[PDB]
Amino acid sequence: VAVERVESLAKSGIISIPKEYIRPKEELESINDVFLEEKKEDGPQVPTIDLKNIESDDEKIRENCIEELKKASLDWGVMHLINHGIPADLMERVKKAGEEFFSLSVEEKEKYANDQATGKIQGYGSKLANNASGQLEWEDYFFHLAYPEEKRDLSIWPKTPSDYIEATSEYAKCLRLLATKVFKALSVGLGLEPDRLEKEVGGLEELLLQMKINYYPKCPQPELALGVEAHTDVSALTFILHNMVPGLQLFYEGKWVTAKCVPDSIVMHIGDTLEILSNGKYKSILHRGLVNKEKVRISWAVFCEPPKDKIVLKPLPEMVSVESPAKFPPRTFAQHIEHKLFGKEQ
Ligand SMILES: O=C(O)CCC(=O)C(=O)O
Repeated sequence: VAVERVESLAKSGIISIPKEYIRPKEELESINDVFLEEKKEDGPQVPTIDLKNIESDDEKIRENCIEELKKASLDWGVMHLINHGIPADLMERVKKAGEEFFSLSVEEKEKYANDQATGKIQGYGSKLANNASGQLEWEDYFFHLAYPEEKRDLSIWPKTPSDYIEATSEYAKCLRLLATKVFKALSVGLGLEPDRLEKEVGGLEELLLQMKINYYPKCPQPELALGVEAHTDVSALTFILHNMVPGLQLFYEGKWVTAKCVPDSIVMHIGDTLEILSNGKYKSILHRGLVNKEKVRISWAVFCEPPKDKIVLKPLPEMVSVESPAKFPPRTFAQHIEHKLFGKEQ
């Protein structure tokens, strides 16, 4: 098998991108210049949610916060979080370390190569074609479990920069706390006990935090490819950071909306797991990522996922009734993932 990283292809001197990276004709019609799209202020915009009062002593103020979070989650399912409690310097340190790792040569990064054929999903890699089309996305990545700490395999984490492990682990611990805060607010939003949603996804002992650094090299024909294909996250919640280079787009009301870069914010997605549990109330929105020819884009996505086999995911009983039938049948996390593949594969 040949191993070709997009970064390599991006520096091979090609004037035109390979066929496998060009999207089908129908999809190309919706892809425009990300910088032009970013400028547009017409149409629905991704909501910005202020979490400053999420756990305020002032009941009225707190409920307002929770209500805003609930409304955005029920409508968009995606939002820019601000005053989320994660120190700005910590986020800056995480992004710096990520940029430094990817600044290494492809050859250096290959020392961390994952190996899907043997189940070693962690490490440096790129999406392998998984269906008849053979479609590929303009992206390279680094993937690894980040929390709980006892489940980590630190031996595969980048040794360059020297503080990768320190900054990343600190960031993971902080995100785990924020996740608990969001889960409680979302639980209350559904009229459930505060601790319900987090418990349903595994709690502190089984909920996993996976870190995926997405590297999008400059692309010569940016409008013919995608950094990330259109899809929904299967996680319960996803928290994302990026290097202030636009690219994220959301499929809202049948149109592709471009997310604007909000300083010090953290993008948060409601994932399939919460959408299933809430019986469709909280939305796991379809989204994709655009690349460009001017700047390298990098994003840091941490997926908060339930154990893959231990929990059967289905709408919670409180969310189902004769008038509100189940919008999803029961499936474990692993079975849901396979079912979505089965859909595209077929
Ligand atoms: O680059 C981004 O903004 C997010 C990438 C993404 O969709 C993912 O990691 O699932």
